[PDB]
Amino acid sequence: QVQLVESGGGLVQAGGSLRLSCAASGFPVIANVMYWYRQAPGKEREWVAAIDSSGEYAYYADSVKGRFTISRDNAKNTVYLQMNSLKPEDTAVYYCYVKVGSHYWGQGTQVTVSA
Amino acid sequence: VQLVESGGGLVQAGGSLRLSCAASGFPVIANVMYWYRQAPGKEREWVAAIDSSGEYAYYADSVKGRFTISRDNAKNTVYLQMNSLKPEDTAVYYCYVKVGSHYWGQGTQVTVSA
Amino acid sequence: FKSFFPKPGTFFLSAFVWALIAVIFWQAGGGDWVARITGASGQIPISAARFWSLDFLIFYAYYIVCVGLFALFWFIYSPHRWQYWSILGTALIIFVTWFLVEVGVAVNAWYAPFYDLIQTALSSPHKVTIEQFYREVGVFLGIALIAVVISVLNNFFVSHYVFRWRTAMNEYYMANWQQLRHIEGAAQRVQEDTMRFASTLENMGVSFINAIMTLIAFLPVLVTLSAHVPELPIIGHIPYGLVIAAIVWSLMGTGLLAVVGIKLPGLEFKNQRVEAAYRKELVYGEDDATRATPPTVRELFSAVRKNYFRLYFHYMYFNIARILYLQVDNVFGLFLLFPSIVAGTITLGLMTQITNVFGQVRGAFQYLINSWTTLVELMSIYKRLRSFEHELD
Amino acid sequence: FPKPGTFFLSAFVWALIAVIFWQAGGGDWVARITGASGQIPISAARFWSLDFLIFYAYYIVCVGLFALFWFIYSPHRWQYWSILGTALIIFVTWFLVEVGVAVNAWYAPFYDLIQTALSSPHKVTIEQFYREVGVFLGIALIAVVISVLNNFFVSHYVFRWRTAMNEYYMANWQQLRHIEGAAQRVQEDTMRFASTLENMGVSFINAIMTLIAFLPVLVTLSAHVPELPIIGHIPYGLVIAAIVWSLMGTGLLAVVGIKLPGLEFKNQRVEAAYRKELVYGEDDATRATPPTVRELFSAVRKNYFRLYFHYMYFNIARILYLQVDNVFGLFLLFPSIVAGTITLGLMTQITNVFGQVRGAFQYLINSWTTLVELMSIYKRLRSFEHEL
Repeated sequence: QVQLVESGGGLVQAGGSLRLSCAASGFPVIANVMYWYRQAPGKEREWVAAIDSSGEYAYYADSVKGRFTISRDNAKNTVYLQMNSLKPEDTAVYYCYVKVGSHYWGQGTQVTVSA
Repeated sequence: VQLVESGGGLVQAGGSLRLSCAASGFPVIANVMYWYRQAPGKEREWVAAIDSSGEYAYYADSVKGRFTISRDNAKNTVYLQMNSLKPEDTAVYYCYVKVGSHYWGQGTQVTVSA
Repeated sequence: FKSFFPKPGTFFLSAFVWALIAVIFWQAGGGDWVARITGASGQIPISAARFWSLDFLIFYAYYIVCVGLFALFWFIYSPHRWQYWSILGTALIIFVTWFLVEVGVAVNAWYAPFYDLIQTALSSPHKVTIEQFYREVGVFLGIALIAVVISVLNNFFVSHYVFRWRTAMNEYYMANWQQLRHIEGAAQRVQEDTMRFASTLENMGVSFINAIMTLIAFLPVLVTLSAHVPELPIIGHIPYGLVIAAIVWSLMGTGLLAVVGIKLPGLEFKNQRVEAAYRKELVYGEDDATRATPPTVRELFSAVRKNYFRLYFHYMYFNIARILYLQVDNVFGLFLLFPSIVAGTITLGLMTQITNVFGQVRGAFQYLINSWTTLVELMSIYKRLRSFEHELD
Repeated sequence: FPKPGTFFLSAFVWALIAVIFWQAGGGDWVARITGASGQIPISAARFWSLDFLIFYAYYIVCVGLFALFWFIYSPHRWQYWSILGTALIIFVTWFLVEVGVAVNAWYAPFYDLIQTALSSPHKVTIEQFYREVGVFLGIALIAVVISVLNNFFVSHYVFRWRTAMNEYYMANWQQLRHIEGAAQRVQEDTMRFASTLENMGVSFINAIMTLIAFLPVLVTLSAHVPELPIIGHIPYGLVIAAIVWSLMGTGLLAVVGIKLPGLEFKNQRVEAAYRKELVYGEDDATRATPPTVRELFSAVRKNYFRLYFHYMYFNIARILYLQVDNVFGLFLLFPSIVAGTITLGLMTQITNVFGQVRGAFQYLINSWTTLVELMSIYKRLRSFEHEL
């Protein structure tokens, strides 16, 4: 039902900023908590951020606290992730997750960062 | 210590095989020899362990009662006789010792086809 | 109270006022000026080097200064014989209780990197060398050893302090023995009830202070750990859900146990009273040779039997409640974390730290209820002492 | 208790005979003729089915034979509370031990699932986490029920003991009134003796049962721990190291604390002397002279200070042992963690087994808290009854 399309491709230089989107289509997601995960090359998926329904409360992974900023817009049914100065470690594929009855994983987006 | 393992090959399902870990460097008589395996596209797993004397053998909870590990401390080798091979028992098998530092051996590709 | 402490009604209230003033000056807008002018940073370690770091040293100096000011005021206001055991000794006991609470906090904080390392080691064989596992233990033995020493000294001081209380009472009671000899039971109030009252009251004060300090110390830890738990089971997302759920569960368990256990102290007192009546009749029959007739003792023991059976019946309901609470526990700290485990928001270290925080808070509440168990005995001893001293006054 | 000296010895002989027969061809023969297999589940459904049902029937039959023999040998008024009641208490203690064993066994799949879930996000659905809890509660409820009943029966049992001798002491009140302090020995010491002896017997039996139950569990878990940290490979190293550590801690505590009961007894002696002098000074004028009370309280001071000094050494030993034992279980498993021979579930199960075995060894030391009181109460009762 709900399909997540993620814009904001990568291929950006190190120490920059980038905005990621999770445009959701289908069943409304106004009353759900949206997660942002990342998968490193040849590693397991990692939690990056989580956002509540109202958008007031945002939770961040212990390794990206104070650098990533997750916000929500319940008018286009979207969740945005703003990324401040990026280390080369943040070279992964970013996924968007939301549970509406069943799990919903969006298509990954390359965020390749070169030092 | 350089662990040279030569027991690899292609074996059909429900067969038997023997793997060796012929050492060449420092004599390993007072060491516990370990046998690990790495599944295709997975993490390394413990398979077996054998004491200094070929008396106390420890097996993984998934290969207990099928694999049999023994020692031959006249040629400085540890042998793993593996039978009743399920199709899931395909991996690359490694032999491990600890003599000052960790010593790993080149793996042998054990392949089973259902 | 008057024999050991200075004027107690004023003493305890002034102590609480001074404690509140000192806390408001420290844990508020002005408790960081000393660190600002000293350079205490704030990045305290996780090993046993915390307890002599600049922040902890600054706090120790502040506590010493505040206790010195309070002691000076109470020494000049009304000098007392045991003013170096009731004022300074109690301050030392409170400080050592706080120090043990902080040692527990340090161990709880150490549980996170240790179990993160354990998870990393179990992730892939021979990814973590065994040396990295020794150093972590080398850290824990740094902390626990301190808890081995101070606590041993604490039990040494407390006991001595307690005994001084008895002396302070005893040297008073035997100072008025001639005017207080005629009262029945005087040979036991001076000997047994003195130590019983002193020990029980001191232990209860320590228990209450320890529970308050444990809650105060482990609320911020739970608040900062709740940033990694963005979803509670069933109910969904709740702001500060972890700490709210922990507080609600703890107070709900304590309140349930209290509600099912309000009649237990009454039944305990009733059976004590009937057994005391049995003993009194036996004492009369000791020499009267006609009092403890078979009918009288039979009736008294029937009363004792039924008054014990009522308590044995009510304690069954109390046991149902307590055991159900203690068995639903130990899988509740993990129950709150199940969605985080599934979604991979917390690691093994954070999960173990949260479970340890829950367990330590629960243990504090259980020790408090253990004190409430003997609350009845302490109240009986205090009423006996008050009645004993009443005629002399 | 019909003829307690013969009664307890006969009970121990019968228990040993029954254990020997069950842990032999008879135990397997009952299953063979019944149709039972060693496929004991991990949920609460193991507390029935033929594997446990045959043992329940065997315990019932053996206790019935013992009770019949003791009912025909020498009838006693409280034969349905001392023979059958004690058997029920022992059986319930064993049942609680087995509930603890079931929970310890459940710790392995649960933490294996936890490790699997933490390995990769959203690899394990949350439903699989509820069912596991749905298993534990199934066990826990039983431990919630039986224990509540146990604390009931025990209590009543204890009171029956008080009734029994209270039906005897007060039956000889005319020839036993002259003894000093008979009121206390009939009213006060009766509950204390009964409750303390019953609690100590239950604790001792519980410790023995915990050890017997958790030695095989720790032996079967030692196949995944092939190498101890420093000493290297030792056959059955895990169970040997656990036993040695537990008994070494118990021996250290019971060696540093040999003089503690003596100092405690001296404390009661001097306190009793103080109270006796106060009693003599109660209805008198020449007694409780300030020199006399000063000397008596100086003696009390010294005898309490000596105990406060020795308890410092004992407390050093106890606290250090507890702090080290908080991590000794993981220290023994460090090489297995590094080499990846055990999982999270096996590690947690081994730690739980270590904790329960430590408690089993600790019951003996913890009984010494009131062993002095129980011995004093029994001495008082024996002197009280002897003069009759």
